[PDB]
Amino acid sequence: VNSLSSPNSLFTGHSLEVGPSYRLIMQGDCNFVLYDSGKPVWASNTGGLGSGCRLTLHNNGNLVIYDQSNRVIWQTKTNGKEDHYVLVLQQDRNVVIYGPVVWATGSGPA
Amino acid sequence: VNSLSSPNSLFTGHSLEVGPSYRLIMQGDCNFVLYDSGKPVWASNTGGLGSGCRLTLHNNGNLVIYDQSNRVIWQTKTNGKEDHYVLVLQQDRNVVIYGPVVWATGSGPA
Ligand SMILES: CO[C@H]1O[C@H](CO)[C@@H](O)[C@H](O)[C@@H]1O
Ligand SMILES: CO[C@H]1O[C@H](CO)[C@@H](O)[C@H](O)[C@@H]1O
Repeated sequence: VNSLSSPNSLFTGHSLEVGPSYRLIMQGDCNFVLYDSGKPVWASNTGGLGSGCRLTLHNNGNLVIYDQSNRVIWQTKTNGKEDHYVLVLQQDRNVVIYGPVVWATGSGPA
Repeated sequence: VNSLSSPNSLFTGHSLEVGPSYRLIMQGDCNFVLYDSGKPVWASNTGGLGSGCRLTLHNNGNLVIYDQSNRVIWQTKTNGKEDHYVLVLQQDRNVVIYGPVVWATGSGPA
């Protein structure tokens, strides 16, 4: 999967991927990093500032990283209209937050 | 991949997928269908109305299906602000168009 939809989280050790070389991972050392063939090309730069961290996209558009103590250690501070948003690792290698909802099939949640 | 970002297209025979059972495919018979373990649960219902069709998400949020003659055979008619949007097949099985851009890492296009 290469997307994370609000209000869900990307937990420790998990990542979004766009084959065959792009990997955006919420690391165990709390750093949120984008790797391109093993080389980091973007990151929140929060490694070592915690452990058991998780990345969460909120229904208002704000993207945050919580540590094990459930405290905010990093955020985009993009607080907008209450609705639903999505975080996407694109094939063009850009990582983007889009929202609010423009249209939906209604085939989910299911 | 489970997303399509404007202004790109999902060409004939190609699809978005969220393992292990969700498949949203732009079919060769021009139908845009969402399959759940082989069973269609949502579709544009445009099968047989063309061939060599492609699905395109526009930078204004409008989602369209063009036939081989490059004519519109189906669309969401969601014309909004000029920017960038994304179409996503979610793990909750919903298919959603989100936009405009809220935040970006700027790690792409690259
Ligand atoms: C109501 O919430 C559901 O539907 C909206 C679109 O209407 C999606 O954005 C969201 O992720 C869920 O699938
Ligand atoms: C300028 O276009 C690029 O950046 C925007 C976000 O700023 C993305 O939405 C788009 O798909 C491209 O990656």
